[PDB]
Amino acid sequence: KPVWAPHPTDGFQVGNIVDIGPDSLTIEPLNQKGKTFLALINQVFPAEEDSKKDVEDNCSLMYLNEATLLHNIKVRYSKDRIYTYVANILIAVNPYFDIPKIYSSETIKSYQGKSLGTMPPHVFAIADKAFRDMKVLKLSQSIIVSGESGAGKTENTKFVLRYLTESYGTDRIVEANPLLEAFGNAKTVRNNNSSRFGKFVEIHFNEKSSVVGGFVSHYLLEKSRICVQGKEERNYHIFYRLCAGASEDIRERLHLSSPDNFRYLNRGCTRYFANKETDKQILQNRKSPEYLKAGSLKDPLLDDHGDFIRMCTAMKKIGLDDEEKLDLFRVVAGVLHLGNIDFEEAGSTSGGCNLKNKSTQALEYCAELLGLDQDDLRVSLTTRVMVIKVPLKVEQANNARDALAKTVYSHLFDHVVNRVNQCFPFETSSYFIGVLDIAGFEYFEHNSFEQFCINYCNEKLQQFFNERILKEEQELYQKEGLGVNEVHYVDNQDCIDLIEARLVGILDILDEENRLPQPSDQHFTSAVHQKHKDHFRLSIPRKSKLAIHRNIRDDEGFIIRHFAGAVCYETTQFVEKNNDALHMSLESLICESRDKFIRELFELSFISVGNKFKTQLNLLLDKLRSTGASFIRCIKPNLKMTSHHFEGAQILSQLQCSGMVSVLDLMQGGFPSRASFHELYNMYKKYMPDKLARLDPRLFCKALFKALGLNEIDYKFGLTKVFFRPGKFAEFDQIMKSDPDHLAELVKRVNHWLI
Ligand SMILES: Nc1ncnc2c1ncn2[C@@H]1O[C@H](COP(=O)(O)OP(=O)(O)O)[C@@H](O)[C@H]1O
Ligand SMILES: [Mg+2]
Repeated sequence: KPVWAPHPTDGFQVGNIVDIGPDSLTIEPLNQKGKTFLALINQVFPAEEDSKKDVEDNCSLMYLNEATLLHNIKVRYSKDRIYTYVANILIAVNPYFDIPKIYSSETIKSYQGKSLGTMPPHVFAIADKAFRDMKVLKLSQSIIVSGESGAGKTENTKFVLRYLTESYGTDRIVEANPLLEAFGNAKTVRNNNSSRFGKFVEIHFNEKSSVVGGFVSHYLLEKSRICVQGKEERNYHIFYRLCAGASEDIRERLHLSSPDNFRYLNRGCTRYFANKETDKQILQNRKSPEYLKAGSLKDPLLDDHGDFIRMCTAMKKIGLDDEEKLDLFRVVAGVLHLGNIDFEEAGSTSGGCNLKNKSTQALEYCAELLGLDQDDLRVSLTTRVMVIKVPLKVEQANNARDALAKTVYSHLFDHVVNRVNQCFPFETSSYFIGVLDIAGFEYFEHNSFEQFCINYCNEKLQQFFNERILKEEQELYQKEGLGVNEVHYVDNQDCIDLIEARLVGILDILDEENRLPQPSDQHFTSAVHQKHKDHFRLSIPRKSKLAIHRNIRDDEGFIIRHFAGAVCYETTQFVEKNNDALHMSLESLICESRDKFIRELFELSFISVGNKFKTQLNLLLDKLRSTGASFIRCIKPNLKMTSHHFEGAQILSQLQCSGMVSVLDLMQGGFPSRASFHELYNMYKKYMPDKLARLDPRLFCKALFKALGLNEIDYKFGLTKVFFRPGKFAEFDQIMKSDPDHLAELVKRVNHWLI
């Protein structure tokens, strides 16, 4: 009798239907006799009879729908059970605090070799199932960890890596994380430890299924962050870890000071993450005036001083020598000092510029740290070669300085990722388990090239999700004659082609612009609109429903009609953001550095960022399409980074946008485990007496399952394979186990049953 009906902030609320009208149901909220509200018929769902129970697999619910799924994960979350299955897919709700012992070495050991469902839902069980599938099927595997910014993708990715290396090893793969996060993570409004690059981490195994090494692929490091941030955000953690934690000897060698002293840090938040203890370990000369007034930033995970110490320990553990450590820090400090080089107008018509007299020290420190001559650096930032050496305007000098900073830092990040790969190499491997941790679809008031690339990535990955979860799965069910109700989808190749098609795609049109004598963002934007006037996925910014886009000219942006939502991209800076290469004069200044480390970072100048990413993404998709896939859907419970605060409407929105709601019936009515009658019969054959061997493979399988007490609630026979339903992984694993004693025992049971 009680049903779930909409609620503005909780998503759904309990009530009883008291009336029906055209396209409406009248709902009486539970225990509020007399009070009523209207709800659309299609927005009212049946509720589970027992409101207090919780199930480990949502497929176990009598009435699985968006409302009962939300309630089940809510009840579990209230009891610190953050992990729940939907058959073999895992839902992980971010707790925003450390739940005691759930990631301990004892917990890790408890998950080893256990069938899904034998143990409580956990990220370790997804990792173990991928390992078991890898070993049994002799097929590499991918674990895709998805969700909103701050949902827990990076934390769950780290739990998977720790589980696999601790269980199936003979520590560097785990130890590499603090190093990569130092250079590629930063505080954003949505996450204090936001990943500003995407990654695919592979753990490689030998023929005995033991760890031999790893490989990290990195994507789209955010360059804009290097030079300026929003007042509540920070630059990359490394800058603050260095300022908070460096010894006075290092501070002096690098000419470091409190973060408020650097243009590249001082528009963002200049405070450190610290607690009462670590704040006393940070020296007074590292603290900005805002830190001394407002106090430290608080986080349960991050600690700038503590993290610097842990990073140095990680560097030692991985084999990074003390010399390489200082080489990395010198580049980081060189980029900070570069940012302090300021310019002033020069010329009777302000056509040129000069370094401000106050910037003399910054020029000196920067040149010293980057191994450059002060004069060549000053000249390269204030003039342009076209031979002919002409003055730059102040705005152009600021751009040249910032371009050099962004390129040096991005090359340093490429160096760090490569150095980490060199710490766990392998000459050969039989298979791998790869973990994908990349940002999904996102949009803000202002969307630029960074959002354009991430949303393009999302179109391609969404297509992979559709092809694997819906297309391939249902084609198997249909071919096998299973009669599973079909879930349809609309393919997005038209959106992918708009962005990436050769010659006509937006990325190619943008590259065309970078190669022109006088590149222009406006010329690029007009070329897109002119080429794609008939494309239903593209529109001018004036077509938008929002007031913020009313002033955007046709050549100043474009709208992409992604199925996830229409996004208006402002095209200013698309041409500059699309170039990974430095101008020839800055490139030569940096390639000719006195410092070997600097020359080694760099060992018409144009490298397409868009097409570099397209090639990388295609290599990633080649790997995903050729491996088995497991999915973890991370959920962010609130926008306040707080524990025990479940925002039902926000969580419901994520469950809907992720596509999880659209597949609930397909997963519940699906068959995640299967084997052919032939492979089963062939495995048992040698143990069979004649009476069993004489049976056709399908008939032997039927006798085996009946003897073991299995029924239609556990399995269904297809044309060539047996299929096991959700919540039947343990039963399937028993049938599949190839140990001679185990096979002989099951045959003994079948022989006894048959009599
Ligand atoms: N299972 C977890 N246990 C403890 N804290 C967690 C857990 N998952 C996430 N967090 C917290 O949430 C923050 C954001 O998680 P994160 O993995 O960085 O998000 P994402 O990578 O999806 O942007 C973490 O820095 C941490 O404070
Ligand atoms: Mg992350």
